[PDB]
Amino acid sequence: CPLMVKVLDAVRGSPAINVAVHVFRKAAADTWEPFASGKTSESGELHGLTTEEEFVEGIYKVEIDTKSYWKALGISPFHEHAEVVFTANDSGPRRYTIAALLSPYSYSTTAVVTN
Amino acid sequence: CPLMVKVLDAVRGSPAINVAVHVFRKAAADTWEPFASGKTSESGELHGLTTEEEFVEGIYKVEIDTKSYWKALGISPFHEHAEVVFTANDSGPRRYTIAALLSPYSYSTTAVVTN
Amino acid sequence: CPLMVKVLDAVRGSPAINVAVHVFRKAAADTWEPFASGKTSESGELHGLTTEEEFVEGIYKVEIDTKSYWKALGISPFHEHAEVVFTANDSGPRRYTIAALLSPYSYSTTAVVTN
Amino acid sequence: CPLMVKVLDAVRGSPAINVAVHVFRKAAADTWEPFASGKTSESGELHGLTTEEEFVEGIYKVEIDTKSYWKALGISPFHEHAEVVFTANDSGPRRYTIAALLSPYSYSTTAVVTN
Ligand SMILES: O=C(O)c1cc(-c2ccc(F)cc2F)ccc1O
Ligand SMILES: O=C(O)c1cc(-c2ccc(F)cc2F)ccc1O
Repeated sequence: CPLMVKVLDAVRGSPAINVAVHVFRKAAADTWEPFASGKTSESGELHGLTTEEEFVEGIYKVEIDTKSYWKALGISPFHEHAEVVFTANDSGPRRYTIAALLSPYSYSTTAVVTN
Repeated sequence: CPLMVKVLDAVRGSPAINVAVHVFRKAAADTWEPFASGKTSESGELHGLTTEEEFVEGIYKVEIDTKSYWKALGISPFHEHAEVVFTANDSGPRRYTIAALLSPYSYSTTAVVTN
Repeated sequence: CPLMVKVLDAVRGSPAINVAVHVFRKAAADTWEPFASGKTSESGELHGLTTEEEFVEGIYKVEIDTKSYWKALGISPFHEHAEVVFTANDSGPRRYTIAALLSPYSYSTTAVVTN
Repeated sequence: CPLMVKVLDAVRGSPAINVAVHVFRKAAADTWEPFASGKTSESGELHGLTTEEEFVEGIYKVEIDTKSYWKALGISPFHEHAEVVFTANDSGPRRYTIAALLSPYSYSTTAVVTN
């Protein structure tokens, strides 16, 4: 699993469950093409987005649908979504964990990249 | 000044100086139109992006050019840039400060909205 | 003002107002002696804690009374307080800003050190 | 495993390996008694600190030795350590993950609490 997304809720101290995630890959025409999508599990994790074969070098955008998450909890948050844009696999295949920690008016994102 | 941007460097414990910032407004055609831009000052702040008259309700994107910042310091970063996407709402007089704290493999962003 | 404290609220997107802050200096007997204290202002800032003459090199602890802050808002928090422990060094003229961003189950702290 | 500690490095985008962690529990005499200690693994995680039987209700302090970690990497960081102080098990037994994300002049900590 070369690309995993993990989302946590800083208000409740819990995984952020059922968060929609959309991944895009930049195409030669300077356009974002849909690449993979899913929702976080009860553990706040989203596995199985892609395979080593399909996850080639490129610029990828991970959009985490934070506004939909907060609204379902009755909170009107500031951001529309969190976007994580990065070059992947430019030095060869790597495994990427994109983690996000969410509050209504703030979020943090970190990448853990392993060989 | 209804919209200000402040950027900090978590590696050096300093304002992030000379960081390029581009602001876009979402247009009816589902496209990002350039709205304002600048570079952060010696205090890490970018003032004067817009006016009360021009900063109407809508969806805005603030792109912070973090990759160039780390490259100028000789540090290998993860993200292409940091993107902050939000709706501006007329809920009474408001000032929006978009703050970002930068590390090579992580960033956090918060909105401070005051009257 | 060589030492300033700034506190933000990541749930409301606002300065954290009326937060008690206590500063201690490490004494030779491996004990924390009270040094300065106050409450954050309407801007979330606490100025005037010390002077250049009194703020000598040493180990300092800044305790931010986060639990009382969340309790006043009716939100159940995790931490008893946030603690920031650091050495102050005479590396030339310096001003220290200790910033903290608060959520019920998470906080971040950064030092901005400027000349 | 009712108490686990996870540490990440925001400069390298990696687990923070070999980070020393000391846990203390507040005793009736208003004193911190040593409770457990260990070092993070190659995955940045520290398991096996305590048992359900020994991890009773109380106020606990988790000290993460961040300064020693950064110095071994040739970085002089701002903080002496990160301290996480919290009441545990006051509503019955819970499982606690204390996560910390480290940069030289900044850190963030979050708790994930599950039943
Ligand atoms: O940038 C973030 O999203 C972030 C993430 C963590 C964190 C990382 C990994 C993990 F397993 C748990 C966490 F809380 C802790 C703090 C933080 O700011
Ligand atoms: O999410 C962020 O960008 C963030 C910002 C701050 C911060 C905000 C405002 C300020 F004047 C100083 C700061 F360190 C402190 C911590 C933090 O995580």
